[PDB]
Amino acid sequence: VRGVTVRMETPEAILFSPGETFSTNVSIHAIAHDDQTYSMDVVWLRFDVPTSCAEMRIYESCLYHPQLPECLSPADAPCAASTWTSRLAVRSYAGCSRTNPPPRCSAEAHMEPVPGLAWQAASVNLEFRDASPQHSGLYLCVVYVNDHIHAWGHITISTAAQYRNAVVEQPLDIEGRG
Amino acid sequence: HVRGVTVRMETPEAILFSPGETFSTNVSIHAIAHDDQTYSMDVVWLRFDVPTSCAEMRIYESCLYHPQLPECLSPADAPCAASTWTSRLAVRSYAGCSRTNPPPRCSAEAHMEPVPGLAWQAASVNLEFRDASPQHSGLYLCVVYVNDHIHAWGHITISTAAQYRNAVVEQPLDIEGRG
Repeated sequence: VRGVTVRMETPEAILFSPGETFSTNVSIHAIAHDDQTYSMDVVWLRFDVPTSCAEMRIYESCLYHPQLPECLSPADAPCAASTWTSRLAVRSYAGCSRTNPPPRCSAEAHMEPVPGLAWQAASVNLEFRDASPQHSGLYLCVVYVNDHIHAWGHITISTAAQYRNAVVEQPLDIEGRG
Repeated sequence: HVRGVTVRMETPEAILFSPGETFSTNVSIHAIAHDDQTYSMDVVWLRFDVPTSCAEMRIYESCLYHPQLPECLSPADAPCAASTWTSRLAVRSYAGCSRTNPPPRCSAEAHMEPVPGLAWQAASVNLEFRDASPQHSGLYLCVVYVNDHIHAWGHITISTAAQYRNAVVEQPLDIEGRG
């Protein structure tokens, strides 16, 4: 029993109307099992969801290795979230530990310039002020601990008309089912 | 770097049943080995009594990782807390697992407590209840260990409507320092 455990909770969708102001409601808890220090990076990724797509496919395995060939050029081509170039936002923490919990170890933070996009100080939730159809899409919140993904989740933030179900393409389960 | 094993679990938080019904849990568990290291895995089911006088059950999340700590062995929340255990309802063990010899294939042992109407869903981690009765009502936790360390866990309150009590997860403050 060592390392860190990260648990994330959040609804898989947020339907909004044009002109509405809202915030994501992601809950993230970090449990340090030893007295080792650790770094943490909470990263937001955004993906366009084409009208022609019946659903958006998230290549789970690709999240850990977004530089792989099959990830850079997803077979489901237009309807797949398997890699990224720019990160919508990133909140970094350094020197975290059992006695110096995440809030206190806050270090740096970055956010891409997007109309109406913002976040509270020391917060990882995203706020959309005066939202519009331009903001609709698939958003992933990925939590790294010591540069390795420890937890992740997806939220389809969209107007009802633009909404498309997000499906997680994962490897076979422990029962060998796909 | 990217190493070790990642376990993801999904399941509804409650199953309401009427006496005499036959049903099964529907837990989904995926394991992703990021390297070629060999590992062991244990899928453990824990069952907790839910007293009629409890307003709600409280799960001490941090305690699941160290069930032998004093505050976990003697939970402050009367008999309405899930924070430690002795007997394990069921355990499916896997050995010699790896990226190329994934879980189903590395299945090794399976154990289950003798309980009227309870059975291991053949080749599955789910629990099946036949001719379910009030005796089966309670708070169930499914915990997945990898190399003897919890990598994922979930809870399911399985019971009749009359015996049902909401289960709340008591967690430390979040990364924003708000709990």
